Amino acid sequence: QLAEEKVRDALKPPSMYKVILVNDDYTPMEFVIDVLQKFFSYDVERATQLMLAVHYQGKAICGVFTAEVAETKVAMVNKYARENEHPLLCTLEKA
Amino acid sequence: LVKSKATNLLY
Repeated sequence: QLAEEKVRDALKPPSMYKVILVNDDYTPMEFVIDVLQKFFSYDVERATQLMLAVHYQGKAICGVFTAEVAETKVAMVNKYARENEHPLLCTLEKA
Repeated sequence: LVKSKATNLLY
């Protein structure tokens, strides 16, 4: 009914974003493990697998977040990478 | 990415 139409129209899915690490030929594998542990709360085993995905697949998804939180993860990870003088790029794509 | 130097077991 009218109430039911109002309900339908308020069920637009959240805008979510994958946060992604992109491979490069200069960033140490150990540093990527560090990144995944420090900023994404991965245990060492899971961090190591994702890091290997970055290296062998070209990129890996670190997790999926609201747009606001995703932009905050990207900013932090890149800052941490630059201050350690690595080119590691963390970016976003809409899920 | 860059793999770390392996640490030799045998001397």
